Amino acid sequence: TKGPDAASKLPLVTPHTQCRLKLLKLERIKDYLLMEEEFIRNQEQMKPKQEEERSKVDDLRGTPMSVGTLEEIIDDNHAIVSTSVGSEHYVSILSFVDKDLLEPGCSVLLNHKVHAVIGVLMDDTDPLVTVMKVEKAPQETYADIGGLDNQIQEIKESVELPLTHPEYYEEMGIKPPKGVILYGPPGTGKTLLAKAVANQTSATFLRVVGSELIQKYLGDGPKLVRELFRVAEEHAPSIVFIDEIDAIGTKRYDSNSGGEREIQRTMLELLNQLDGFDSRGDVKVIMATNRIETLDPALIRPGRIDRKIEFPLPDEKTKKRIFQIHTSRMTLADDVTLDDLIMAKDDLSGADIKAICTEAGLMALRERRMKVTNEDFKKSKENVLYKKQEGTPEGLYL
Amino acid sequence: ELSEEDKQLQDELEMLVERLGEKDTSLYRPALEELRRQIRSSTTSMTSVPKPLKFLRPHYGKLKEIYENMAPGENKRFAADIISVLAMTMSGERECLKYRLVGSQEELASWGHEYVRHLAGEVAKEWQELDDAEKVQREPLLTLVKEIVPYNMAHNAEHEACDLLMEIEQVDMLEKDIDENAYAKVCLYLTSCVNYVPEPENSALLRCALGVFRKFSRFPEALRLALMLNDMELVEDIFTSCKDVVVQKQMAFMLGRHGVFLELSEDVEEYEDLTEIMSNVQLNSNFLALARELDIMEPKVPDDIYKTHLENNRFGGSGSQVDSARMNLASSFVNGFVNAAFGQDKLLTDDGNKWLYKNKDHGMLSAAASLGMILLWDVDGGLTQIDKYLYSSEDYIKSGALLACGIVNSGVRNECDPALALLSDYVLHNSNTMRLGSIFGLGLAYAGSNREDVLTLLLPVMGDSKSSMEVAGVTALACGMIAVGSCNGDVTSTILQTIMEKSETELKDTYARWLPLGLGLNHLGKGEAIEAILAALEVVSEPFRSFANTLVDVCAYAGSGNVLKVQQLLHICSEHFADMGAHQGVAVLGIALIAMGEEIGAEMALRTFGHLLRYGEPTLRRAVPLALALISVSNPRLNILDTLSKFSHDADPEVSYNSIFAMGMVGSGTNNARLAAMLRQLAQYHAKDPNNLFMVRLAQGLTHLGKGTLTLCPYHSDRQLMSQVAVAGLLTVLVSFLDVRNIILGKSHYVLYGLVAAMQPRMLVTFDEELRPLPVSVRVGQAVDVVGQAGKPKTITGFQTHTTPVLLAHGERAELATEEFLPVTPILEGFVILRKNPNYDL
Amino acid sequence: KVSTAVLSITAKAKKKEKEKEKKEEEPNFQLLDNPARVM
Ligand SMILES: Nc1ncnc2c1ncn2[C@@H]1O[C@H](COP(=O)(O)OP(=O)(O)OP(=O)(O)O)[C@@H](O)[C@H]1O
Ligand SMILES: [Mg+2]
Repeated sequence: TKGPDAASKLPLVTPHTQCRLKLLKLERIKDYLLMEEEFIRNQEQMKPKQEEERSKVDDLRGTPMSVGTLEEIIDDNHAIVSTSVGSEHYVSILSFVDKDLLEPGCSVLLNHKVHAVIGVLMDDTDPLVTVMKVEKAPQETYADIGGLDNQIQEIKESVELPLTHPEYYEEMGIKPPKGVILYGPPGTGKTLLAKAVANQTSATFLRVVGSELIQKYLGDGPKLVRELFRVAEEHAPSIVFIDEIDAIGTKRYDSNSGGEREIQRTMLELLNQLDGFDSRGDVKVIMATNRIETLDPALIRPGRIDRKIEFPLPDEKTKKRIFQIHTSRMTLADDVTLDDLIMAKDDLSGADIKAICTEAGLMALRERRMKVTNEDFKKSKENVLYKKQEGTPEGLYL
Repeated sequence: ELSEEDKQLQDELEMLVERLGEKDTSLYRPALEELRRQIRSSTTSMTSVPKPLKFLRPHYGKLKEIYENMAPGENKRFAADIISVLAMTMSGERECLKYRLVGSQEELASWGHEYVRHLAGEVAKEWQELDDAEKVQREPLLTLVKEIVPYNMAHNAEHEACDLLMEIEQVDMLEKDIDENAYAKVCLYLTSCVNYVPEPENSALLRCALGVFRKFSRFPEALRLALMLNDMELVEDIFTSCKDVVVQKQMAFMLGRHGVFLELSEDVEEYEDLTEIMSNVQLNSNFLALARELDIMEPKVPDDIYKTHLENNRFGGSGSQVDSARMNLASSFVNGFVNAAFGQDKLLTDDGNKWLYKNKDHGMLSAAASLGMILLWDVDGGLTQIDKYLYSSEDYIKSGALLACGIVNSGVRNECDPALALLSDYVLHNSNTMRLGSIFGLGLAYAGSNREDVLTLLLPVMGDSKSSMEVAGVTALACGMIAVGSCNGDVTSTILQTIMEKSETELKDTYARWLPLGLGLNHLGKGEAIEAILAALEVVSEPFRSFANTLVDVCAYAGSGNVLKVQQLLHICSEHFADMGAHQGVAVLGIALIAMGEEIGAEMALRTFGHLLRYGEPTLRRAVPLALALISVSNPRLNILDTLSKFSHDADPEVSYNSIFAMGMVGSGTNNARLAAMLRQLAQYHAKDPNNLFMVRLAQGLTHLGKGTLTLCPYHSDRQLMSQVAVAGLLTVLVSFLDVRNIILGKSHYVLYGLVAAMQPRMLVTFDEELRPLPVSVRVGQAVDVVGQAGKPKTITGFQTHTTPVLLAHGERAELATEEFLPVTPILEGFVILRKNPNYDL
Repeated sequence: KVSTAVLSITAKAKKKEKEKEKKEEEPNFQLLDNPARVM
């Protein structure tokens, strides 16, 4: 089974104000951590059997242990095993090995001298895949996202609600959506939403770049994708986030480009994993891309990617929410009227609002002030907002 | 480096500070006047760097000695002001404090907000540094606070004001200083800080907030804090002070929800309506409406709940034609719990005797109790069916019928008191089963009553040498759970005498664990009076001395969050030395029950329990799943369920049993399809062992409780309001489950029905001022505070639109999306009354 | 074993426990015989 390896996270300490309540909650966290440290330190200290078992098994197998590939199972205790050098050896299977675990192609621990099967290596996970697993959940939560109520609701119905409440889906008869593509202009909150869902989820989370799943050697790309998805299968409730799928999701086309055909083969293996022969199981996929129109139709089609969540440039209410969230830790003055920044049509995104807040803080620091003002925000708006050149036509239209 | 203005200001400051070398008359007034002017101008501005303070880096030693010798009048006071402002930036804590202490008073407001905050911090430091050896220094610090607090109140700095007032251990001034627009902020601050502050400051803070809420006439909140304090006199005071009959009805609803039944004098108008609401007679009816809103009138059958059509029938038509007793008991618990409180069942109502006749002894009691537990909160309706089975041929099952009565009267009260009348002539019954059933029914019917007549009637059972050990244990638990959280001296003395007269050989049994139980059940949430309790229990010899001490330590600090008690309990657990591991198990349950008071403490108790599981000895491994069940009752957190699923396949039968019960308790009433599938898989895997199958079917019944409309949470009012009756019920069930084979799998299945004492429903039925149901659009979502200490009601997000009545899962709250109505209680839980808005205009 | 700090309230608890406790209250030679061993 090998249930999910959910990322560990400390409880959120709120209020975020530098008050005594935050001190008390943080000191409660420190208290419990010290309790855990004391118990885990005095556990092995007071430890006075299985040592005979270890002294027999380890002595019999000996060190070092070679790692080979099982090729054939001839007898109940004899196997043809190929070493990493590609040389096959007819070796013996020692008694202290589960015969049901031995399968062709499995990674098998052999003795160094006689290469006899001393055990089976379970994980044998590519290091480029085990690094995709998330161990420390990101600090961003659903409370750090301003607006985006529809997008958050869709992503929760897709990858969150089925885990907590599969009762609705089972009762009505729907198979819950198992693929979501977060597409929109950059800086709108796609990666932020991925961070938030990773923080909230109780299922294992795999983060991919859409470009680290691509390897030098000819066949290692699709093989790496298959390994990643198999690992996702192992920890049954899983979420596989592939940021910037544009890297491999680009539309298929015919050209010589010996590397591009491997690119397309890798993406073909990806879409086979998403929806092909054999079921995919209880593993959700979240994909993010700035440009969706350049993606291959067979990748973003329903059944492979069930939902296409659009992240538009924030509107007035959403922008006001972003400003309220990102100046929450600030010390605003009384003359500040955030509205003037929220209005007008600068086409500023959530990342733009974050930079506006940061630059207003820097402007206040320039005047040796730890509290921001309206003038600082106004200066920061023009200082940071200068991104696009023209983006507009002339006075043709009345 | 500096600038032209900066250089000129630095030169001026250096000239002004250097002119103080000699004793010329036109020096001290001019120089100190100029320094005061510049410092006041810079400090009484925005948070810009205090340029005079940056320029000023001199030594005050000459300034301090001249302070000592020159001008005993106001000039030394000016010098004190200047050096205090200078040392606020530096580290001159004691000196910087005493400069404002003895120098020019003037006012702290004249300096600045940052100066006030720094002085507040230094005052707190000094007060913590000052013991009761002298009160001379305390008074001027109090005078400083007299002006510091209003500054914070008027400048929205209630944080620093509250913190300072907690450091000085004096909180009376909040009564006379809190404004209308700021009472909510400070009240929420206190109601959040009470959980983490240790004894005895938490109680003082709670009564301070109680006084504030009484002053501002927020009566429902006053009731909430009164039940937090767990003292009846202030509850009566609030009841008398409630002049609004709608608020009276609301507080009656909350009192019925908490199960607090206080006698009401006839001097209060509408006494009958308040009494009948507090007896909670209406609830079942509303529940019925609830069910007929969800079209879940039709009760279920264990065959469909187990989904036998999906299980791989490896043996078909040859291995399922034999009906063992234990699986029949499990099916009884299922076709009970699942269909409970819906007023109808398709197998126990039309085919009662035929069903019961295939049960033996214990099965008779279990099925008779489940017959009453299939219809909740209908005293007359329940007893109309229970009487015939009370008239049964096998009079031994008569006791079971009493359980039915005790399980039907649970959560309700009648003026004629059918339970007391029915069990008054049966408590003194000589038969062990008869007396057991009588006392259990009386306890379940009268949970939290604390009525003196029933306690006195239960007293002679303890002194009865004839009464068996299990009769004594059930009597002790019933006495404790009738007197939950009261520290009743009568019950305490009776149980102490009973345990003192008990012999070691008779104490060695498992049922003796229930003797401290009631004693502990008398002292829930009151750790102050347990020094005498532990002193009295120290007379008995070990190991049971340590066992009883640990159990009463759990019961005293139920939800207290006292990390020192948890440290003692963890030290007990970590000591690697059968009955010796009982102390470690009780201590593990103690960590659970202490940590469940706070969400942060509970979530760290999760990590501690994981470490205990992966690095503990067998007894700890058995004990932990009960603790995990206690931590997250009716809260199907997926990590907890995953750990329990991992350990349900353990080679230790006790560990697997405890893990299965933890599945049942944590996912109780959530109707989690994932949990249902995992339980079905566990039933398929464990199809051979009768005990594993029995407990997995019990877990399925618990998770399908009320078709997903029932919860066993001992917490209310945004999980802030504890429930003594529910905590008692889970405590009894868990400590009995510390020995699954002898108690749960032995002769004491009826103990499971104690969970029905904790059986509390979830709805959103909305009533008008006349108590008719009123459909109101409600915005329901997670209560994730997107702010800090802004006083917001957690700013409910994840919105969904519903029409009342609504079902709210654990951890998800509700709010009124319509301004047309105003709820008397801002906490939309259970039954509420909405007053029509007078401000709204059509 | 070892005792952890838990400095959150352990100092206050220990000082209040201290208040509660306050409320509660050569030769220089050897005689030798014939077979005497001497360094
Ligand atoms: N709706 C929002 N609410 C709050 N913060 C936001 C929002 N949108 C963006 N931000 C802020 O912008 C930062 C950067 O945005 P993010 O990482 O989500 O980019 P993106 O939409 O994934 O863009 P790209 O196309 O580059 O991948 C986030 O860390 C967050 O602080
Ligand atoms: Mg991004």
